[PDB]
Amino acid sequence: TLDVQMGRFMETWADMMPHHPHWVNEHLTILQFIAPSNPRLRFELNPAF
Amino acid sequence: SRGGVPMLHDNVTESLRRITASGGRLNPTEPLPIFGGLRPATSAGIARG
Repeated sequence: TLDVQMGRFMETWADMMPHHPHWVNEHLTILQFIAPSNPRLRFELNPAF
Repeated sequence: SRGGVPMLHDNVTESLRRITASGGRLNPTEPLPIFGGLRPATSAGIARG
């Protein structure tokens, strides 16, 4: 309906998340996604897909 | 290389060479054994500096 599975909503967003943020990257100037050797890039890809 | 003393905070400065070593070619390791002369992995052969 929207009162229960609801806001007790975060709890079962802790079968879940405190590992902070990976492509979370959205704030600085030109370089911590254009320098040389990193875990999270094999994803944000194509002009297809 | 070694010589220091133990242990009542770790895994977040574990967020500090897993979150430190910045701005150039190649960056380091996770699990921490002890006490050696330390020949390891593969790096690079020569074009500028």
